[PDB]
Amino acid sequence: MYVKLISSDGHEFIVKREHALTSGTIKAMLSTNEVNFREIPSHVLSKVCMYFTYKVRYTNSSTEIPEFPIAPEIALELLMAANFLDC
Amino acid sequence: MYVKLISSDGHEFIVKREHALTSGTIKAMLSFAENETNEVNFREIPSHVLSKVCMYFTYKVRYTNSSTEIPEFPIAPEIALELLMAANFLDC
Amino acid sequence: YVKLISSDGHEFIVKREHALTSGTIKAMLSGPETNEVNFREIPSHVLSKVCMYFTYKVRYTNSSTEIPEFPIAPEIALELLMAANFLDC
Amino acid sequence: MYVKLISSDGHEFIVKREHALTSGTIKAMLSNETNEVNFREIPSHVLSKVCMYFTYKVRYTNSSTEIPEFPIAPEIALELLMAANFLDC
Amino acid sequence: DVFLMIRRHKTTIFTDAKESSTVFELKRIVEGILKRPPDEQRLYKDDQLLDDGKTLGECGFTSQTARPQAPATVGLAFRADDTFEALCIEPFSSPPELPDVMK
Amino acid sequence: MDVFLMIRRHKTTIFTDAKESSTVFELKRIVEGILKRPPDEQRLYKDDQLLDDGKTLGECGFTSQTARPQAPATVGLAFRADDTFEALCIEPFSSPPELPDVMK
Amino acid sequence: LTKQMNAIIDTVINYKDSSGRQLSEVFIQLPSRKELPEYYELIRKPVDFKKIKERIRNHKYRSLGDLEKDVMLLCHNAQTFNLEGSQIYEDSIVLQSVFKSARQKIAKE
Amino acid sequence: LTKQMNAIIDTVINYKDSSGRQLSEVFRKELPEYYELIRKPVDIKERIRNHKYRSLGDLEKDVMLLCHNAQTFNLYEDSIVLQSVFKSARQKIAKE
Amino acid sequence: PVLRSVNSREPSQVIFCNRSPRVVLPVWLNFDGEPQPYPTLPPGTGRRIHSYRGHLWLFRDAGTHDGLLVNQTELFVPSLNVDGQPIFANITLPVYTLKERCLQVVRSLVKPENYRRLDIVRSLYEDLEDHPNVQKDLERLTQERIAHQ
Amino acid sequence: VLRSVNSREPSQVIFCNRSPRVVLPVWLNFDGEPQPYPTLPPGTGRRIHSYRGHLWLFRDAGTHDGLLVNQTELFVPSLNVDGQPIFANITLPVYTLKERCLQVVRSLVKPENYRRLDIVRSLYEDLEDHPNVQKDLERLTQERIAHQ
Amino acid sequence: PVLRSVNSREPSQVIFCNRSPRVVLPVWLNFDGEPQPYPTLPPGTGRRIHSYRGHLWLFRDAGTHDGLLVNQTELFVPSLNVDGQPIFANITLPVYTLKERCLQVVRSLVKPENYRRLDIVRSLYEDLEDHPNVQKDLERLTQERIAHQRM
Amino acid sequence: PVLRSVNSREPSQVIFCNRSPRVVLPVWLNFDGEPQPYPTLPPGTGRRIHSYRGHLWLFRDAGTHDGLLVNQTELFVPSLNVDGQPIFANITLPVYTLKERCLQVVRSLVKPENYRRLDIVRSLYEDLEDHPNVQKDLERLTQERIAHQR
Ligand SMILES: Cc1ncsc1-c1ccc([C@H](C)NC(=O)[C@@H]2C[C@@H](O)CN2C(=O)[C@@H](c2cc(O[C@@H](C)CN3CC[C@@H](N4CCN5c6cc(-c7ccccc7O)nnc6NC[C@H]5C4)C3)no2)C(C)C)cc1
Ligand SMILES: Cc1ncsc1-c1ccc([C@H](C)NC(=O)[C@@H]2C[C@@H](O)CN2C(=O)[C@@H](c2cc(O[C@@H](C)CN3CC[C@@H](N4CCN5c6cc(-c7ccccc7O)nnc6NC[C@H]5C4)C3)no2)C(C)C)cc1
Ligand SMILES: Cc1ncsc1-c1ccc([C@H](C)NC(=O)[C@@H]2C[C@@H](O)CN2C(=O)[C@@H](c2cc(O[C@@H](C)CN3CC[C@@H](N4CCN5c6cc(-c7ccccc7O)nnc6NC[C@H]5C4)C3)no2)C(C)C)cc1
Repeated sequence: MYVKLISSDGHEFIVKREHALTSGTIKAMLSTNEVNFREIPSHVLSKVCMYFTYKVRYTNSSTEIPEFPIAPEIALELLMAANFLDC
Repeated sequence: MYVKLISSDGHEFIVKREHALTSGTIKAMLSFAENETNEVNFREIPSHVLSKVCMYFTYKVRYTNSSTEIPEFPIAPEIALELLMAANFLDC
Repeated sequence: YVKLISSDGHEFIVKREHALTSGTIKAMLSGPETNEVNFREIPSHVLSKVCMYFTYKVRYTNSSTEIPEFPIAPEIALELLMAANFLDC
Repeated sequence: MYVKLISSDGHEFIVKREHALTSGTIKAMLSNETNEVNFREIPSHVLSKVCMYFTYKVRYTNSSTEIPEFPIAPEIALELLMAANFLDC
Repeated sequence: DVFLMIRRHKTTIFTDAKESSTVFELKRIVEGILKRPPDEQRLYKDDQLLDDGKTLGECGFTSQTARPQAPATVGLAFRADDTFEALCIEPFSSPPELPDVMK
Repeated sequence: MDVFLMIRRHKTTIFTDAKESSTVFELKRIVEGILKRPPDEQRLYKDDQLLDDGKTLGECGFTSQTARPQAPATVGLAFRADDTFEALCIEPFSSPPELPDVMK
Repeated sequence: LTKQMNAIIDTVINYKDSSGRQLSEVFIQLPSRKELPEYYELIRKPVDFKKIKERIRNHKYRSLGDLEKDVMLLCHNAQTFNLEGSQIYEDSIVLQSVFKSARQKIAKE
Repeated sequence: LTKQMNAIIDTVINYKDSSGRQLSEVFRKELPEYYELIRKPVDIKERIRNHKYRSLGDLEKDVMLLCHNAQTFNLYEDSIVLQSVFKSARQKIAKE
Repeated sequence: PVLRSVNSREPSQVIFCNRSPRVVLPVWLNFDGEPQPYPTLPPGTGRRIHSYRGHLWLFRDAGTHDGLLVNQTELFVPSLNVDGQPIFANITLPVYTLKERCLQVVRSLVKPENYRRLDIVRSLYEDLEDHPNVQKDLERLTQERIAHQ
Repeated sequence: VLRSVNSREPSQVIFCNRSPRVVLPVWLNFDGEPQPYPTLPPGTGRRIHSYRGHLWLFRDAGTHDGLLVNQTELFVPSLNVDGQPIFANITLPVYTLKERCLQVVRSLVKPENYRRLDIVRSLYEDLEDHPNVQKDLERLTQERIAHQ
Repeated sequence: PVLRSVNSREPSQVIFCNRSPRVVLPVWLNFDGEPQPYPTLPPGTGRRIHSYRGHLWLFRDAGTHDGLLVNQTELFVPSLNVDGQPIFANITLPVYTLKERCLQVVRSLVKPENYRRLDIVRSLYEDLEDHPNVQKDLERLTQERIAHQRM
Repeated sequence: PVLRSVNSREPSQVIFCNRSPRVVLPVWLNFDGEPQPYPTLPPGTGRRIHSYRGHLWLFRDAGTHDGLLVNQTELFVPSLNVDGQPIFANITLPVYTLKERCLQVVRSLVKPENYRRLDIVRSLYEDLEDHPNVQKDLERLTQERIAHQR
């Protein structure tokens, strides 16, 4: 199906279930289509999803993989979010 | 060491000797058998063609035996036929 | 690996090849293979250093760059010379 | 045989004439010939190190033995580069 | 990694040079070929004069716009006494109108 | 580079090499190979400080210039008894005789 | 005796490890000095596994302790020259262990 | 003709450049890449004794083939000089 | 039988990587050595394909039947897999002769019935009409292998 | 266990760097010690002379980050068939979002300043644990003793 | 190609000894005289390498591409081996000019995109941006060989 | 005289580089193969010296007469210089046997008249007394060189 991730500022992110499960911590929480992150802002949780999109698509792709970009401005908060999520 | 190719309309093209030799016809014309000739004159090849013939020499020399990936040598429709003519004459 | 045991009864576990640098150990092991050899007249502070030589010899033999001096303190020199003589090296 | 280089802050550096001449700019300023030269825009912590280079260059040029790295601390690097270029060292 | 056509009047020189190499080094290459010393040559990228001290890179020439098949054009002017020769690159012969067969 | 070690517990002394870049964990695995006790039953100390399984020998302090083949650096070993680990105990090597007057 | 020397020496050569690969394949014939000069400078007594059967065909070996003395010499010559933990090093460690079990089966059974 | 053919082939071999070095000195297990890229391999006197070359233009055709098969394989100048020293050596012996 | 697959019975995992700008037609030579067309690779794509060792492959522009290269050569024969590692077939443009390249472009712009309208030599017209062809090229490749033998 | 094998049989190979990074080819020697080799700039390819059974490994020369060759971690050239060269296609792996973030932070912040970031203590340790050929070789061995 | 290896087929055993504080990139000039990078030597190591008689080598700081010396000169060409004895290539720092040395340090501390931000003269900025380079140095070495072979 | 310099008359510039802890005594073999002592190299020093092609050299601890190594070998013979580039003689400690190394240390600490006071075997006492020696070592090197290989 799909799953709803909700940021601190209260943005809703609807992403495929399998995309989300790339996160061990989400996998744990869904084990229910909703999860709320009180400490993750949208500009971060938005990019966390973009990674799910990336990981799902390019895992087991033979020819070439493109670098998953992270801007300096977001790097630290993403690293925090990343570690919390286990993605 | 370089070589001078001169078009019908009288443009001069100075290109490396080795680049030019990619053409059998040119190799023949260059190789009195005591010493080397710098100029060769093409009565029936215009500049907009002979210019592109050189660009091929540049391309061929550079990308021959290059390992990962070679790009397609582009030819615009406007030049295609005259280049094909020139190409066949040159043996490049 | 091989086990060398000093008079006082310390155990030294060193690579077999490292130990074989000693012709006398080669003899004791190669002639009945066992893992242990016992030195009733070699104390630990000596047999410890004898191993350190094996480490050194094995490492720096056939070395292109430069080799450093194998140090021996006066206090140990005589007993080591004895041990060294008794062992091929 | 000796020559006096004087920094902006007014430190005096007495160095062998030949050591100083390693600098084209100084060679020019000296080439009778004077004993002092004054650098109004070079501070001591820099001109001190410029001399240390003369010492180094003179000593280790033409040495069969391995040459050691001429160290430069970050804090000094830029001003030294400036001074270096002016001097032609 | 940069491919160039250096053109003055009816002469065109096809040559490579590094992005990191300098406008001066290019003048020296021309000196080597046409036997004309570096200081009387003036090199243009389009209509802007290039400083001897700048790298081809900083002038605007890049690997992605100076490919061997589509060389970037450096304009050339010589010096007669005090005056500067005008940037004059007499164009190549023109291709015939696109044949009706290809439309 | 290469680091030369004496891993010592009680009267046992293991002579082995590793890389500066290799880890405290793989060193526990070498010990496992010899003394037949897994890395989760072993504690490795440099002097009196405990070494984390994840740190490189380099980061622990074993440099090429303190772990030379002829001056091996000493790593202390402790084994687990049930709920507790034994004290780090390295019985000292035999003392050398007082320096003979001939060598003075 | 020559038959036992042929058995002991042929068992060590024919011996394959537990992946099916024959170990003696490198130890069959030594390299030419032209090929590998460093080995000859390092090694006092270059001997291979043919040089040993040649001796055995000539019956140059007197006892089974003289055949062993020169199988240990090449297997130890290999160890000296090669890097510790190399493919060739640990097989001369196995070829000494397969010769010491092959002589112990033929000479006393 | 055999005396003339030997004078030309021996002059090209014996020919040293202006540093004293002999150029001809260079001339499948070892280098399989020549034995994949060059069509008609050769290492020349053999065919002067067997009389396979009928004229001084047939001896030249295979010295140009050997010098050109060298230029092809390697991205060289001595095979450019050995063609220039063969074309001056044949021009002195065959007409003087 | 000269240029043919071999009945190895041993499977080889392969990665066809199309780094040409063209749609690529993989062509497997069967045991008799007859070209067998396989599904096309779009430009800039890569696929893992089950194959067997000793099998002989060959790649071409699915449209024009123009010659391509695999690992800087004309034929690809997969090695036996080492430790499960998939062998890699890197498919690229060759450096076409200026002539052959021009033919390609003219052929792509002018309908074959109009080749007759081009003010060119008859020999060039014949060359244009001659379209590249797997079989012609296979015949050439054999004579190039009997010339090495 | 993980080492080159002295072979005497040449195997020509093509190292193709299809990563955005400068690639450090790492040849395991016969004793199995990593040996750094000349770097490949991004988007380049070279023909290199190697031997059959020789084991290679690739990494970001700058960061020592892990790369992949033919969708796996180790490359061992097979015997050449008919002289044609074997191809080593070097690419980014799909890094975990965490490991990827670490990469970026590590690249922006001096190691002595990792302590100034308002992050969890565990993350400080993770930041400090820079990737490493030897650590990864140890892991790859246990992954091959686990397949046995 | 004035500076190039000579195909010889006579092997010459050599010992590359890195006596610089830097990681050393050995660079073999091929027969056409094109630089060919080889495996790096860590500081303070020595390795026996197989090269041939007449083969021409060159050494550099693998990182910075800074110029090094071998037997107190710039090029190394192995002598014919006598009696199996290996030849020795002793690789060391040269005495860099104070300027060039300063550039090295600044270059090592500042990211190349920031050279632009340094409050120094443009000429110094150009010098900073002019990274050292094997090819530039090879061109110079050729003119230095045609200058002692002119006279 | 198997082991001897050869009268070349072609000069060979050489660099003696002492990378041993020991003061080094360079020893030039004469054409009659006779050792000829030369000026000592201090530890960690390097000097350019004028020698000739084919001339055979040998190095030793100037004090103890202990054996050293040059370019991983016992003998150094300069090749003919290429392009004036100087040849390099890298002088280093060898891997001494633990015994020989111990002897070295004991010999350095105990006066020779006191070797008699050490509670050691008589054979060891003789070994202590038997100082290392260039000539003994030259004789050994000849028999090992008269064997075409080693
Ligand atoms: C530009 C660029 N960019 C990105 S990367 C790169 C690049 C990459 C590479 C290079 C350079 C040019 N290439 C390399 O570095 C390559 C790469 C990697 O593949 C290893 N390698 C090497 O060069 C090693 C190497 C070479 C070698 O060649 C053997 C076949 C030669 N050996 C003697 C002949 C046989 N030996 C014969 C005796 N045999 C033994 C026998 C015995 C023995 C037998 C019987 C009885 C008693 C005995 O003792 N004992 N020992 C023996 N040892 C040898 C064995 C086999 C093989 N092998 O490895 C080099 C570097 C180490 C440049 C740029
Ligand atoms: C570990 C480590 N760490 C830090 S560095 C390092 C390291 C060290 C060493 C290596 C490896 C093991 N060693 C090397 O890489 C060394 C180093 C450097 O010195 C070059 N080299 C090489 O291996 C080159 C090499 C090998 C070679 O051996 C000749 C037999 C090869 N031949 C001549 C060049 C061809 N020519 C053959 C005639 N051929 C022609 C022949 C004729 C002809 C002849 C006779 C009669 C008629 C004829 O027509 N005509 N024309 C010819 N033209 C072409 C020419 C080509 C083969 N020489 O060089 C390799 C790299 C090329 C690794 C790491
Ligand atoms: C500072 C520092 N620190 C650490 S070390 C050091 C240092 C190092 C060196 C030096 C100094 C500057 N350098 C040296 O000392 C160098 C070094 C070492 O390489 C030898 N050598 C010398 O100087 C000897 C030397 C030899 C020689 O070569 C002849 C051309 C010189 N002479 C002309 C002619 C010849 N004779 C040759 C037989 N010849 C005869 C031959 C025969 C004969 C031969 C074969 C068969 C049958 C025969 O009958 N018969 N008769 C002969 N009579 C004539 C004789 C002539 C000698 N040049 O120099 C010196 C010491 C001998 C300084 C510091």
